[PDB]
Amino acid sequence: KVFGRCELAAAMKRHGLDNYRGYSLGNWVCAAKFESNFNTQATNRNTDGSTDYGILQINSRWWCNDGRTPGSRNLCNIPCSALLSSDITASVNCAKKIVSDGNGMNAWVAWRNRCKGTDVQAWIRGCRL
Ligand SMILES: [Cl-]
Ligand SMILES: [Cl-]
Ligand SMILES: [Cl-]
Repeated sequence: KVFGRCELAAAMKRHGLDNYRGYSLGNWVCAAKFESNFNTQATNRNTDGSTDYGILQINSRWWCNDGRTPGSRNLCNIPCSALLSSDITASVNCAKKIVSDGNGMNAWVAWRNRCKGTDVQAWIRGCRL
């Protein structure tokens, strides 16, 4: 599924991401945009051999099990394939564990480089939330 800008803002708001650990909704929509371009089916292989899955590109090294990331952890206790679904529940719930692990949204390389220090509120502007 490819989400529209506001459709995803509402999906994430409904799932309790708005101001989760102090990260406003704008931050989450911005990260989703530059990580996946709002496509739940996005996959990217890292150089180490792990793969990033879905709308927030959760890494198979730490967070999910894809059966081919050797010696890796599964800290969200989920099949990586559960993060490609048009239902963003697994991605959101696992995202909540990632952002709580001490480094906040600095976990997301695209957020840190393209969303941090910008007017993220613009990513929800004109949405009925
Ligand atoms: Cl915001
Ligand atoms: Cl990366
Ligand atoms: Cl980046």
